[PDB]
Amino acid sequence: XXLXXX
Amino acid sequence: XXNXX
Amino acid sequence: TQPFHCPSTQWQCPGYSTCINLSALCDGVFDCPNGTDESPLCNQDSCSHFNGGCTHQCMQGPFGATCLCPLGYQLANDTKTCEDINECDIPGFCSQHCVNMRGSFRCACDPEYTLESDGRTCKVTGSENPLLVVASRDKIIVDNITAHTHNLYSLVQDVSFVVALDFDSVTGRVFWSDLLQGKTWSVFQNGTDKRVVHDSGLSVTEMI
Amino acid sequence: DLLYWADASLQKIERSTLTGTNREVVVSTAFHSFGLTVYGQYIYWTDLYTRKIYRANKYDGSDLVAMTTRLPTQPSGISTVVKTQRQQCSNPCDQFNGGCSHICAPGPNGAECQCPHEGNWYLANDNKYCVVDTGTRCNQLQFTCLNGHCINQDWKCDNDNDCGDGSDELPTVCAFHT
Amino acid sequence: NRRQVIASDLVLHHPHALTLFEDFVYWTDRGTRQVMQANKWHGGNQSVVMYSVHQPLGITAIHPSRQPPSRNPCASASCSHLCLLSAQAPRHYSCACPSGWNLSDDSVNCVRGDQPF
Ligand SMILES: *[C@@H]1O[C@H](CO)[C@@H](O[C@@H]2O[C@H](CO)[C@@H](O[C@@H]3O[C@H](CO)[C@@H](O)[C@H](O)[C@@H]3O)[C@H](O)[C@H]2NC(C)=O)[C@H](O)[C@H]1NC(C)=O
Ligand SMILES: *[C@@H]1O[C@H](CO)[C@@H](O[C@@H]2O[C@H](CO)[C@@H](O)[C@H](O)[C@H]2NC(C)=O)[C@H](O)[C@H]1NC(C)=O
Ligand SMILES: *[C@@H]1O[C@H](CO)[C@@H](O[C@@H]2O[C@H](CO)[C@@H](O)[C@H](O)[C@H]2NC(C)=O)[C@H](O)[C@H]1NC(C)=O
Ligand SMILES: *[C@@H]1O[C@H](CO)[C@@H](O)[C@H](O)[C@H]1NC(C)=O
Ligand SMILES: *[C@H]1O[C@H](CO)[C@H](O)[C@H](O)[C@H]1NC(C)=O
Ligand SMILES: [Ca+2]
Ligand SMILES: [Ca+2]
Ligand SMILES: [Ca+2]
Ligand SMILES: [Ca+2]
Repeated sequence: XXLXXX
Repeated sequence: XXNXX
Repeated sequence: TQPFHCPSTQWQCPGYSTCINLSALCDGVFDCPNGTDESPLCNQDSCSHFNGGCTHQCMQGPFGATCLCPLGYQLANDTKTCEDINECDIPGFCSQHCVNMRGSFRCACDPEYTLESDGRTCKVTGSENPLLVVASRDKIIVDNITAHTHNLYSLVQDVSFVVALDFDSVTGRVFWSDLLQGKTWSVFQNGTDKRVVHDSGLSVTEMI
Repeated sequence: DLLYWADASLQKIERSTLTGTNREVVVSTAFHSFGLTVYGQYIYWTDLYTRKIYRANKYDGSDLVAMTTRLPTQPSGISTVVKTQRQQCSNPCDQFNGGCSHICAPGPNGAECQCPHEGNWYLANDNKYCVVDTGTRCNQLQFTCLNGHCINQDWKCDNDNDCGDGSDELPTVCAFHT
Repeated sequence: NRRQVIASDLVLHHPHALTLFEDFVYWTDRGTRQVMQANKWHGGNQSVVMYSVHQPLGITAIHPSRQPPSRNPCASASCSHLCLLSAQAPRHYSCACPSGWNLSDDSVNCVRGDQPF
């Protein structure tokens, strides 16, 4: 999972 | 899932 | 019957069947090939020269004196001294407030908590119900923690993307932010009377 | 003298004594663990899920690091190559094939023997000879030569042939005979 | 006094948020999409509290013990608009005012800023 919450 | 190699 | 060892006044070197008497113990050089004929502490003191040098309690076994420390103390690097352990240095040994004492410890906690029968654990003084709330994408899931059992239900009905959560104890309202709607909402813990807090100016509320 | 096993479904590695008494979890959450090996202070296992080789301290699993990057094609199986000879001991099977016909393995007490893969075999003569199970047996007073010819145990290893193939006078039984 | 609760462990994949309780710590993973529980002092006695279809981002434990009471120095403040608590010893509160407002020399009253932007 990527960091950016979007 | 499977347990084979 | 007919034992397979040497009873009476004999002691055996481990790793062998060699039996030696009460005077042959630590008689000199490490005669037993395994080295167990002698020990590093063997007859260091007689346990008679002023308590044998041990600060608390000496006792002599097959290989000389051994120093005993009362429950709570620890043998120092020098084997003849017993010292107090700092039980408060171990993290979590005392839950909230720990006071180091001579061979002992003291514990206390904040007025919101009460110490248990064991003098370490503190438990919440009020009963209530420890309530855990988690923000899933399209649902705010709330867990009713009790008796090692979790009950799951949805707090509110019309959320789209909730990323942050908090609650106010004074009013008993849960505050959350919606990423897709760009708003911050506040609702009671029973899901009623939802209000908007911020309806504009929010872009990505990481935490609240 | 400890036994280590890795479970790929419960996703943890455990250890216990050789008798299986003291079960402990050396490292929980070890992912999809394939074969595992122990060397030195650490245990090394291959993971089918993240395609990496991990290691951890053999007593508490503290120093857990990944030995390799994400391998391209899902590694499986692992072992250690050691140059020093390991725990050498004298097997009983070298001396006259352990007193058995063809195949023996060193058991807890003396040589232990077994029959080949192919054939309706069955064990005889204190389970030290392999013969074909023709649905026939002999009583407690006949020694059984190979292929089933069985004669009274007094002629057994009397330094004279008594069977059709000399099975009785083979050195396997006469190496230690009374 | 920096300590490690859970470290060098594979229980964590991409953890996002955490909250505390009495001797327990709860946190959410965006990688495994599950909410976890562990001992807050050494990370033992772990268990999965919840599985979620979507990524769980936020988490809070609701209880009065999490929200200890205290005296409110801001309650006696005469500040217009915002009265913010502060760590300065004499007063422990400081008046502030929103975006586009001016802090007057009274340090308690603010006036709207009519300057251009
Ligand atoms: C969900 O929980 C909230 C918790 O606050 C409930 O709000 C509370 O509701 C009660 C009963 O309606 C309120 O008590 C009433 O107060 C008025 C004066 O404001 C009084 O005239 C009535 O006799 C009664 O005592 C209480 O004030 C209110 N709490 C707050 C902080 O506003 C709400 O009712 C719950 N909803 C459901 C559906 O159970
Ligand atoms: C969590 O569960 C407990 C126990 O089921 C709930 O406590 C009950 O609440 C009702 C009112 O809704 C009371 O009439 C009962 O007397 C309570 N029973 C107990 C055992 O206390 C509690 O309401 C739940 N908490 C939340 C916020 O859902
Ligand atoms: C999980 O909880 C158990 C207790 O239910 C812990 O086990 C005890 O832990 C204390 C403190 O370290 C030890 O003094 C006891 O000897 C333990 N007893 C047992 C039965 O093991 C355990 O430590 C916790 N999990 C981990 C890995 O810490
Ligand atoms: C004890 O003394 C030895 C030698 O000075 C030292 O190396 C060791 O770290 C000490 N251990 C403790 C825990 O006191
Ligand atoms: C030899 O004969 C003696 C007779 O008492 C025992 O049966 C012994 O077991 C025999 N051993 C072998 C190897 O033939
Ligand atoms: Ca000696
Ligand atoms: Ca102490
Ligand atoms: Ca013969
Ligand atoms: Ca990560």
